Amino acid sequence: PYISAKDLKEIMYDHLPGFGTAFHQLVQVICKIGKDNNLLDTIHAEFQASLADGDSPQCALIQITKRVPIFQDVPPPIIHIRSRGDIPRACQKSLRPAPPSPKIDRGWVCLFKMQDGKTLGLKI
Amino acid sequence: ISAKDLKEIMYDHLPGFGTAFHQLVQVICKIGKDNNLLDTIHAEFQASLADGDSPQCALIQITKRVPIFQDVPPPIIHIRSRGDIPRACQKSLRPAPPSPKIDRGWVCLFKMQDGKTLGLKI
RNA sequence: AGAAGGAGGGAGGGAGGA
RNA sequence: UCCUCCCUCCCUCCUUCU
Repeated sequence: PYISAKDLKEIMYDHLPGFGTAFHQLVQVICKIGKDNNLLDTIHAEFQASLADGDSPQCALIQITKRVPIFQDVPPPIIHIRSRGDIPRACQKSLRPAPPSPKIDRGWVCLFKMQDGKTLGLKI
Repeated sequence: ISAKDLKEIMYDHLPGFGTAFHQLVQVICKIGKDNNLLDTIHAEFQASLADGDSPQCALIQITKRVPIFQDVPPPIIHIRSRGDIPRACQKSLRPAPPSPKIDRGWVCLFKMQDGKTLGLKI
C-alpha cells in the first residue's frame, strides 16, 4: 500500500488553494523529511485523520508537524537562495528572523539563507 | 495534591475566562481525580512550565504525555441550549467524528436537549 | 487555514443611565 | 454631550494555541 513522496505531495497539493503559499512550502518540507525517514505512510494517515476531525487542510498539515514525532526532532531545513525576491509572493508576509533552535512543530517551516548572509525563517 | 486545588492552580495561569483551555482544565482534573493521577498530572504541568512552555501548551502536553488521555473518551456534558456554552468556546464547537480522541484536541462532547452533539475541539 | 488573550481603531442595531 | 450593557460588521498591533 506504500505511498510515494510523489503522490503525497500530489494529494496535499490538491487540497490547498493559492500557489506557493506557506502551506505549499510546508507540504514540501513534510514530504522530504517523510521520505528520508520512512514515514510517508504515518504522515498520510495523520493527514486523513485530521480531515476526519474536520480540520481545514492547512490545519491538517500543522497537525502532522505537531503529532508525527519526527518533526520535533529534525530542524527546519536550510534552503540556499540568492535574495529574498526568490521567495514566492504568498510567503513574503510570513518571513521572520529565526531564533535559536527554531522548531518545525512550532511553525518554523524552513530557513531561507541568502547570499548576503541573512537568514529568514518561514513562520506559520 | 487535590483536584479543587490543582484546577485553581491551572486556572491562575490561564488568560480569559470560559475558554477551551478552562474546559480542558476541568476535564483533566476530573479524569485525574476519578483515576488517582492528580500527582502525575500536576508534575507534568509543572515540568512543561519549567521547559518554559506557555500554560496553554502545558495543558496540551498533559493530554499527549499522560497516557490516561489516550485511553478514555471525551466526557459527555449535558446542556440545555448551545447558548449554555461560554462565549470563548463557541467558535471552537464542531461535530465530532465517531471516536473523538482527547489527545487529538477533543476536549468534551456537549449533548443538547435536542439530542444534537457538538464537540469542543482545540 | 482557524481559535483564544491583550491593545488600537472604524460602522451599524436593541436596551438602560447621566 | 457623555457612559454602560447586549448584537452585527470592518481594520491594524502584540502574545498564545491548533
